[PDB]
Amino acid sequence: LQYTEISNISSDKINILGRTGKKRQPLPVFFNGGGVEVVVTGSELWIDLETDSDVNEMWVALEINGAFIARQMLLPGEHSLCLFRSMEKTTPKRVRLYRELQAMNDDPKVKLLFKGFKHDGEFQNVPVYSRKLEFIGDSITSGEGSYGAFDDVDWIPMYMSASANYATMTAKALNADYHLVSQGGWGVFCGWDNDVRHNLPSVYEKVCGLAKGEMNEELGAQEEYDFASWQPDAIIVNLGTNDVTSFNQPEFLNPDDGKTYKMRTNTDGTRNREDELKIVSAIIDFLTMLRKHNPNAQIIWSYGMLGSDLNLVITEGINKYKENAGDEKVSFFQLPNTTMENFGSHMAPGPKSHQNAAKELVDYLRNKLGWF
Amino acid sequence: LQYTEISNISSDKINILGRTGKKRQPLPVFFNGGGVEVVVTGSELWIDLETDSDVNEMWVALEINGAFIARQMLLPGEHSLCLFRSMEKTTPKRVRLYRELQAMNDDPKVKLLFKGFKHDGEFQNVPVYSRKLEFIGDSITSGEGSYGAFDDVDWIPMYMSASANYATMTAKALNADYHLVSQGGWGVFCGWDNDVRHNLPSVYEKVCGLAKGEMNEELGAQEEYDFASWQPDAIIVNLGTNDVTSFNQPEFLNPDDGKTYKMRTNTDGTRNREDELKIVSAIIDFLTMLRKHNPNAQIIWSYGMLGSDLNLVITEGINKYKENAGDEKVSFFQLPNTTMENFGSHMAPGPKSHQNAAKELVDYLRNKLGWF
Amino acid sequence: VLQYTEISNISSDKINILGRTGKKRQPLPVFFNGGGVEVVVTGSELWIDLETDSDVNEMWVALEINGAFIARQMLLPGEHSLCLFRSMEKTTPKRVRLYRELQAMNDDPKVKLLFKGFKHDGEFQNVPVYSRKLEFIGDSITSGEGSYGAFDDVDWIPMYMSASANYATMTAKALNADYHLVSQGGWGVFCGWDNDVRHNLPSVYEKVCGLAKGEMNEELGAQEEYDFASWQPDAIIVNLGTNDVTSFNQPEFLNPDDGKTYKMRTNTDGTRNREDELKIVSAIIDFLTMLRKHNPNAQIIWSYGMLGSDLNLVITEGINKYKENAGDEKVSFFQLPNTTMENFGSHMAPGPKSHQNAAKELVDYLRNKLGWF
Amino acid sequence: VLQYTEISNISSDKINILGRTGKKRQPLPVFFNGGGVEVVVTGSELWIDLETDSDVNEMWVALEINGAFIARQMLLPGEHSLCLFRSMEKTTPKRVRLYRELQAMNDDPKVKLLFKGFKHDGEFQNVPVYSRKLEFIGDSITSGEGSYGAFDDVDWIPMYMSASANYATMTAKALNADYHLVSQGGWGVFCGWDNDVRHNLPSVYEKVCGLAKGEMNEELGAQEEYDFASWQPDAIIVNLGTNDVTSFNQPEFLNPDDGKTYKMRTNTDGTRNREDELKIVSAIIDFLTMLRKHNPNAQIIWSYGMLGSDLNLVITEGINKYKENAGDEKVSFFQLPNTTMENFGSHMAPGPKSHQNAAKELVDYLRNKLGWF
Ligand SMILES: [Cl-]
Repeated sequence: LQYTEISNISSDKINILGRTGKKRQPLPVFFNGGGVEVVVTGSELWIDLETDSDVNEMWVALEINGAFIARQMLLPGEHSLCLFRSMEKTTPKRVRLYRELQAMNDDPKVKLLFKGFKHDGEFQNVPVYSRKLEFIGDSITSGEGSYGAFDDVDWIPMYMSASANYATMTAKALNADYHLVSQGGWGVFCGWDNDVRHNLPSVYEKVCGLAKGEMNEELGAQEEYDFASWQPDAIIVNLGTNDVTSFNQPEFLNPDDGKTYKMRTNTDGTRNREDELKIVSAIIDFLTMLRKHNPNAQIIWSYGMLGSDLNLVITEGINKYKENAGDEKVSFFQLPNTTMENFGSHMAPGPKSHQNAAKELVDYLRNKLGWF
Repeated sequence: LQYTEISNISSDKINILGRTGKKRQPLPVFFNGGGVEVVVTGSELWIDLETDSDVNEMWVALEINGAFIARQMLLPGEHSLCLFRSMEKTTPKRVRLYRELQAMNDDPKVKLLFKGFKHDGEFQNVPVYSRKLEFIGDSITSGEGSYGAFDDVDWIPMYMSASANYATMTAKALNADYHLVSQGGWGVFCGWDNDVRHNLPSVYEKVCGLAKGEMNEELGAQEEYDFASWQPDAIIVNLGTNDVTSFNQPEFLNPDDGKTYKMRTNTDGTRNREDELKIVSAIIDFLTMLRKHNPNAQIIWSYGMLGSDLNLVITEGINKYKENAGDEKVSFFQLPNTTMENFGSHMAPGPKSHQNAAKELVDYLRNKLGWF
Repeated sequence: VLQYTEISNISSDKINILGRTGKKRQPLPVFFNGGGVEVVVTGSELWIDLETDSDVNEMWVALEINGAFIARQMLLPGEHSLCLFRSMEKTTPKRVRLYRELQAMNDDPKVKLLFKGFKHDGEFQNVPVYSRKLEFIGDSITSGEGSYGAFDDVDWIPMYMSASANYATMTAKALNADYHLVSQGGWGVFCGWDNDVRHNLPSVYEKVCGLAKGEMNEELGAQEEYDFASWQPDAIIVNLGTNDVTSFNQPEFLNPDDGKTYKMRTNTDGTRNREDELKIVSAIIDFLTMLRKHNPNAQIIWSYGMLGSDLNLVITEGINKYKENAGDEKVSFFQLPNTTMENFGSHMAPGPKSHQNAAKELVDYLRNKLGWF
Repeated sequence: VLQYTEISNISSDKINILGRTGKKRQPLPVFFNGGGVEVVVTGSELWIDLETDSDVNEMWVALEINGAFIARQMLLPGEHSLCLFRSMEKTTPKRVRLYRELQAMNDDPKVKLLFKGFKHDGEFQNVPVYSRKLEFIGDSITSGEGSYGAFDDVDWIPMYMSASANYATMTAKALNADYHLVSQGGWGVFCGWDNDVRHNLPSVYEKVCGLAKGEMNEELGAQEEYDFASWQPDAIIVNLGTNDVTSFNQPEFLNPDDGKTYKMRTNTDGTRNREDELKIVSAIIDFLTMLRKHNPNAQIIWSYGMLGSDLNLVITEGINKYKENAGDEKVSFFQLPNTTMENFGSHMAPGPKSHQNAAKELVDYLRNKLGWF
């Protein structure tokens, strides 16, 4: 078995999935859905990697020739994972290994690093994905609930995935490279619990803004992301579910400034209009940010897998943004709602809901981008 | 066989479906989906009715105990249609006979009048539908393309229906009374061919604004509708498809004022903003009209079965209206797009597309109105 | 104005007659469910002139244009001119299929449907040539009894029967095949559901329409022997056995024709009397012999299971014993999917979804069996 | 501190052992695909200590928590401590099922999987009592070969086989039933797909695990006769015949054990040699006798058709001949739905959707046959 470091595979012979920064060796795998794809001959292939964690252990999934093969947790330390063995030596196999767990904002210990491969065969040219999609979202885009029984409720890694996920289903159907940028419970303006700090726009611009602390800083997570190096055809923004929820949740005491925050509902039962306007402003500002870093991308706000109540607030944001900016490449697309037969665990979208949403999103993108 | 005129069946023993005016005997059936439901014992039931037409003949459909049984054309004259025969005399049968064809704005001859029933059994109490839904739309709500082969293109009655139609599927699922108000090719502001006269708001307030001419005037179609007599829980507005289309269609020379009308697109390929604003205004004005006549209804703009490109212009209208009016009972719900496997005739939604849209709309209404 | 063309004056190239026909050409008697005509015509307008008669059991028909369901209606006794299409674009051809929704009625000597001619402003064009041909033999499932109507409906009347929503015509359509339907609700391979030994399909198989009886039907030519040589199917689908199974759990039957009572017995533990099972086995062997005699080259396929699969072993016993003796390598068994609680129509019979499921599995089978990809 | 509890030290009411077991209790050998253990435990954390060995064909396991698929992975030789869950809410019980994905391997004396015990901070609670019991006997279909992997994949290796995506475990799960899987890819009721006459399921049925050979397996207790009285199924599902039919189209086999060549012959007209069919018929009769001997009360259901139905008449001939000769009223035939082009997995075998479809039909059948509504 030859050993080849990940950074010593020429670009035509590896697809790196997910946002990368300056660190090439070993390769930090920052986001859910991030990882590597290679095409190799030979009988045997191993990946050498390193992980660390405490409460939230790492999970990875494996696909060979586009088909789901394996999924498992990895506990802290050095690992040598066998990706395949005893295979016919002359046949090339396409191998994709990716992270199942989202980046963890409040967990500075959790990491996954790819070092290299042990192999008896040769690396071949990988498929080239000219089509690129970025997905920005909350627990739905982290695939929380995509595994696990209906009544399971523990907030732990085994229930989250990129392997059963509307975003990766969509990218696969369209033969597209994809980036996932997501955080469970977070909104465009505030988290479901009224936590104003927990908004996606605040972490969007760094390599991985959701990877904090000195270790992640050494990994290059807190540097500004090189947007010019990876420009998506479309940016799918699945946010708002948590912003809606906050209106019905208790006030949040912010330990960083001592102030309390609450999205208010009137004695009328209706949402406080000033508070809706905070979401609208957050949407205008985030769309501005997205456009600044992605000059040519079609921005598509795609929302509805867990209710559609923020439809009008979202489109108010898009409309006000596009008028002021003269931006003709921002759209709204409603995703299908998760029904009783289609829930996974955590009262979240199950695999069938993810599938339903992907079918509709793929149809929309085929027509919008002319990807027939 | 006893004869009972339609107006001589007590209200607890008949459900009249669709908008009615001053004329009660015989009963004019102005709209698609309009007609009657009774429940009768006996071996045999006939309905006596009158129809007239020229180019566009009448079509009706029959359902017994909720199940589709028959569909046929009716040519001009008096008819006696046998609804059932040779049945067990003691068992009650629920019988629903309704019009498959939309009102025809440009056809003053077409009509359908229900006179009475011939029956050996007795009329029983009918189901009571406290739930009420109004649907306002274009050819989709007229069910154009719901029947016929994929490649059929002739613009004739046989391809239209209430029998295979998302609106009636939705009402049936929710145990609701329904009214359909629809016209193929028409928009909220203009027809697909830029015909500014062809807008639904212009015909909304009359008993049947789309039934014009001397004969229809005698039927009471051009009198103002008594909205207080039938107040819906929700109003589903499926308009905009034809408004978007007009942007890519040649100018329209209006014979009523000699002026030409054209929804313009820039050399940019983008829609003329001033013309978009005309649609926004028409939407604001129409929502005002809807609220005036329906003070308590949840108004739900439901659009997307044939593309969703007007999503933002529609929601701009809804948002500006609701801000100025202080109206908290207006919503937007995007319907699923018709995909290649789901077209009917005329490149319009087939039965499967209607089914998919109904599934999503029913789910939406259950949550919105608390109809679990 | 519209031209009038008598049905018998349309050249064989410009009309497809669906279903078994006999000596009578003008007017054309339509004997069986799924029977009728297909033409392809230009013009704006098309009518069919026909005659029907009936008493308790009124005629039903259904109309398909360019392969799509359009209409379905009752027809009461007398002369009719039915408008099939109107106000259409004159230059474009339309394929028009009008067929009978109601089975032949064994006990009813009055019910009939006769096609006389077409009124048309356009021209008849050449019709599809169906080299593929399928015969379906069965009971109420093949009569599509329950394919229309609500779950709780029980009245044994015509409106609930169809060829328009029917696994057999679904199968024929998917495969681009001409089809013949020969069916009778409640009948078995050996006896009816009610133990009536007279109500068996093989007994009526050989005549033009053995199920059309009495003097009126005799003059229409129904009781003459059918000319099997004129229409040879690639496969014969035999959906029988459901009623034979049921008879074991039904009261004895007094036969008014011989005064004998007949009863398929169950043993005290609840299983079928073996000797009575053997009677069904014999009936199957004999029917397979009859089928092979009139159809020397057809693939015979016993297709059963839409309302339970309990007779599986008895059916295959009949097929195996028949085949071993005859050296017939063109007889097969294929199990159809059972109707589940979500897929019943009226009369607790297969609804449209069950018919669809069965047709899907049957179409797959036939493609592989016959080389019809 | 996590408690360690040896598997043999858990009271029988607090553990469900899935799959055939023999004399060896500590550690527990898991012989068959679908075999493993189920416990219900509180606590934040659970590990299983196990040992595996293998050469060419490495072990695969799958994990389900509260009836839901969670994980699947290979296991290379040695002792392992596999964490089944962690960081969970301490007071809530979790049902945990860990089972073997890989079939018994007839020609591989090294491959094994032994369960040693659990590490746990919580307590074992009483497990579900499965009164319902189903045995499945079959070939690669019952081994779930092709249930994972891409369409064009052909390598005959463990990663493509499963009990996690398998019509048998799907059926058992839907019916709240304990299950035993006894299967071997390529094997028939009479001979292997390659005419190998030694490769037949009946020859390995009677031992604890006849497919676990060699000294290592002999020590694990695999070659002792199975204690059938200790686990009596309500029904035995026999999915065999696919490889028997295939052999007719395959080259002759030189048997290295006796020096003779074996060939199921096909006639020049293209049909199967009858004498050779009769060998399958006899094999079926003998096997049903074997099944009845060790399972005097079980409903035996031959369930066949996921990869073609060409042997159905030969199978039912075997069943009918057995049934009449023995007076056995509790043997049935049920045809499973064929895998279509959209539903293939790897190896041109049934993919997950086909397994699902087959389970749907089989579950309906079993609900009706056994009264499990
Ligand atoms: Cl259609």
